Amino acid sequence: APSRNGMILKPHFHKDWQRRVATWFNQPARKIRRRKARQARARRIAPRPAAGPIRPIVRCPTVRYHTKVRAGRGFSLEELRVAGIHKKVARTIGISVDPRRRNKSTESLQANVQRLKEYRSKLVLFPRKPSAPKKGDSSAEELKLATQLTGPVMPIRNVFKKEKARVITEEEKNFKAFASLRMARANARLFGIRAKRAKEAAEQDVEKKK
Amino acid sequence: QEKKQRLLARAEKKAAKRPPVLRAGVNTVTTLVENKKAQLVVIAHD
Amino acid sequence: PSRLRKTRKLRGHVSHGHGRIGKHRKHPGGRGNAGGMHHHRINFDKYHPGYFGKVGMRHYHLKRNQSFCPTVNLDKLWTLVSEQTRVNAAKNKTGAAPIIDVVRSGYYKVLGKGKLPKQPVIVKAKFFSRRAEEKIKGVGGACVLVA
Amino acid sequence: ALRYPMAVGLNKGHKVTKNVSKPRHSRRRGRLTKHTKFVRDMIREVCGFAPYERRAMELLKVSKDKRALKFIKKRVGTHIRAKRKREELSSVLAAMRKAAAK
Amino acid sequence: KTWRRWHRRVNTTQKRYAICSALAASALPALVMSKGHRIEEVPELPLVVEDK
Amino acid sequence: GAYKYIQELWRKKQSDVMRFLLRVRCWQYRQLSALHRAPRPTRPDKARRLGYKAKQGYVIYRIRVRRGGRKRPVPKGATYGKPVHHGVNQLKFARSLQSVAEERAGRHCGALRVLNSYWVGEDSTYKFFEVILIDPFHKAIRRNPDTQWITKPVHKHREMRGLTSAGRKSRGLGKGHKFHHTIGGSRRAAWRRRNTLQLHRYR
RNA sequence: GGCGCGCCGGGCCCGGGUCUUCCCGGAGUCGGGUUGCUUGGGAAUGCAGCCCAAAGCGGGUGGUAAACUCCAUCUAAGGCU
RNA sequence: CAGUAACGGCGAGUGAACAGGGAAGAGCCCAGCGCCGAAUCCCCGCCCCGCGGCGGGGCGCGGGAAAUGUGGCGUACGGAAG
Ligand SMILES: [Mg+2]
Ligand SMILES: [Mg+2]
Ligand SMILES: [Mg+2]
Ligand SMILES: [Mg+2]
Ligand SMILES: [Mg+2]
Ligand SMILES: [Mg+2]
Ligand SMILES: [Mg+2]
Ligand SMILES: [Mg+2]
Ligand SMILES: [Mg+2]
Ligand SMILES: [Mg+2]
Ligand SMILES: [Mg+2]
Ligand SMILES: [Mg+2]
Ligand SMILES: [Mg+2]
Ligand SMILES: [Mg+2]
Ligand SMILES: [Mg+2]
Ligand SMILES: [Mg+2]
Ligand SMILES: [Mg+2]
Ligand SMILES: [Mg+2]
Ligand SMILES: [Mg+2]
Ligand SMILES: [Mg+2]
Ligand SMILES: [Mg+2]
Ligand SMILES: [Mg+2]
Ligand SMILES: [Mg+2]
Ligand SMILES: [Mg+2]
Repeated sequence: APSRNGMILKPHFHKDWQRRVATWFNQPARKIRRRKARQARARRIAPRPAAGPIRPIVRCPTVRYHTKVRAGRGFSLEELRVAGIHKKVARTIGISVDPRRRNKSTESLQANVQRLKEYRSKLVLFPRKPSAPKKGDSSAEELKLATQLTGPVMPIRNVFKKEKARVITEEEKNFKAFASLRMARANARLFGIRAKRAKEAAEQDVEKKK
Repeated sequence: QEKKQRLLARAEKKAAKRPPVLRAGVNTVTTLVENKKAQLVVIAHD
Repeated sequence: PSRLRKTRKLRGHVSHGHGRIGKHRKHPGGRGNAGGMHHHRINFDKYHPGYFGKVGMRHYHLKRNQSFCPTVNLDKLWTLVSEQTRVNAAKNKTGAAPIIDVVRSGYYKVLGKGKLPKQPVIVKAKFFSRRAEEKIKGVGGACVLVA
Repeated sequence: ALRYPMAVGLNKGHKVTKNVSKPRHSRRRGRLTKHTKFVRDMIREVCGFAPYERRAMELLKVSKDKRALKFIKKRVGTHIRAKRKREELSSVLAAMRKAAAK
Repeated sequence: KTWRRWHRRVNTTQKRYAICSALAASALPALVMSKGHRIEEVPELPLVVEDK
Repeated sequence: GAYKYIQELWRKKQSDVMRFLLRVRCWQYRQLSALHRAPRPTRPDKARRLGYKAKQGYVIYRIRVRRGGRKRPVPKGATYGKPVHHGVNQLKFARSLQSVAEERAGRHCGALRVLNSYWVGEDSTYKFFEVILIDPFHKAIRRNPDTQWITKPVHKHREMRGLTSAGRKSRGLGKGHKFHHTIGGSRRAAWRRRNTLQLHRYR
């Protein structure tokens, strides 16, 4: 029984909603429990990075977000192989791997290969038994100065290159951008049916040149 | 126990050629049949 | 606060703000938005026109990410870049023209609404409008496409 | 003229340099290895054909390709599986004709 | 019920406006004695002690 | 290896070799009883690819689920209510007869654990399924590391939580866009996550 | 109780790169018809009964049924965490 | 995301997912294809040790399981041999 003027609406309370209501009074108890667990884990993996493994530059999928770079899941096998890192040694020295990632470009692959080489420059690998160092172990000067870095290890921020102020060529001042957009729209829309009409026209050229 | 005497033989012989045999089992038999390393195949009927 | 509401002033008054003749019964016109075609016809004609019925094509698996293309105007095109780029471009006599990347700001399409100040520009957008492009050209400037 | 990279059009998209790696080893599944072809031809020489495909081989022997295709399309499923099974029965029946030839 | 809206949120600049008014009215000696603090022998009212 | 030939031979089922074999097996299985132990699997290759390693402690049963749909267990006609729920005769049951087979096999043997199961025969009025069963308190099972996962209390009566493959096929799960009404742990967990007000502290 | 450390008895005698030759996959299941339930899933999203019931450059997915033709993407019908 | 796409005497009502940000984060093993003299597993008896999660080592011309297939390498991220 609605009043004079006002938004008619569909409230989804026609079910029994009071029996299933999740209230958040343990929100700060949950936050304290999580940060107690985070401090306990971050001190039990004692010099290792608190954030976990390293995760690659990877680019968000869709049309809304492909200008943005995120931190992804794990380094691809192609990336690990170009960086020389064995796919089972990476998870031990602290590198996240997923086998599912493709590589369809070269710019992203070289970005991740550079990131892996930068990580292998930065990390301090302690010896396996401390009294007996080995060849692939970092030196005792920086074994003493190694510690936990907080935050994501080598954080990923979205850097935008700056293009300085050019003068404008008259080719740039005579590029017709709106007509070029609409003409590309029309060509990509009518590409197929023009192909079949060229097919039928050439076939009629066939049937009455033969 | 024949393999046990053979292993004791080579053990104390080192501390001091295999003969041809049947090959049982339908898996091993059909593998060497389809690789043609057999010469006769006896097949149980039941 | 229930200190300030209406049910305090309505103590003693027998009907509590809902009349003696027509009482406060439970649901006299149906639950919710009921009786749309039948007996609230005048409300749904006088206040929500166009409500009943279908119009247009059904798109099944819709994705706002596919249909995403936000807009900037020429009136706020110069907001996107700092003030010292404007005053260096006006101060400059060598004819060098600054490059406004609108996709870095996050707007895919340049529309042309307002006056644009008389400085040569290079607007590096994804899509353009005809009036946005021709106002950029008439000021002097270029329209660069980036996919 | 200037060809800018455009969001629409027939060659739309940001231009990136497509590298060429070998395709992943999940992709080769069901490529016919010669050993499984040998096993499968041995099994067919043991056990022979089904009744619906025998009746389809009678229709293909009388060369009624349309009713043979409609028959296999009903009694198998999709039209793609119908075409594939009709053409392997045509190959089987041609091999039988050549076996009767020489 | 338990799902009464017990908690209220305040805008951050309102909270900071309030913290600045609370600090700035703790220097005006009329506004501290009216709050009631027996204060007449304090040497100056923005009272600063050396951080020893 | 022989098992490739055995699986292609079992694949060809209207071949008259396999029609003769499945017919004579189905005759014998109808002459036998409903829930009886088989001494060794009838399809060793299918058993081995479903989990059976022929060692001590694995048991094959051979069980007979009666074939058909599911008419509604109500008195004479008489579902007392609205005409949507009037129907009794043409109703179908949510779980496969293979899962019902594993269910009553693992009910009849409660000391054992249903690994998986497979098909052996059918006729008009019965279907026959052979069920693979692991005895968890045997030490050839309990000392082997990659099969002592079955000996834990979480895996108690898999066939009744619906966790074997014949039970997982009836819960409507798996990756995809086809399986949106199970995202979460299950279908009920999907529904329960969707139909709750998350009334926050600060709203 | 666990993290520290020593001694005995016992296990394993393990790896990586390149080149050459081999080898590679889960069936009354997939899928189709029909019927009933369920789904926001609409010429049928999922589940099940009955009937048909495969393939191997195959097969599934590519939110409007179907044919043709390119592409893209995974590898089902086994299992643990 | 979204009371959206969609469903619904398209009436009342119903109604997800992708993408993005976070909590957390971990991967793996078979069957098959194979190659290794079944190289494998259980149980009984004795000797030593330890024993209130019956376990470690040795000896049994001790008994079974298993070729209708156990163990070792190997699983789609390919893998094996030389
Ligand atoms: Mg009123
Ligand atoms: Mg009054
Ligand atoms: Mg009133
Ligand atoms: Mg009254
Ligand atoms: Mg009234
Ligand atoms: Mg009246
Ligand atoms: Mg009311
Ligand atoms: Mg009326
Ligand atoms: Mg009703
Ligand atoms: Mg299914
Ligand atoms: Mg029902
Ligand atoms: Mg149901
Ligand atoms: Mg319904
Ligand atoms: Mg698998
Ligand atoms: Mg799986
Ligand atoms: Mg599980
Ligand atoms: Mg909104
Ligand atoms: Mg109506
Ligand atoms: Mg509902
Ligand atoms: Mg998401
Ligand atoms: Mg985090
Ligand atoms: Mg293994
Ligand atoms: Mg083996
Ligand atoms: Mg896989």
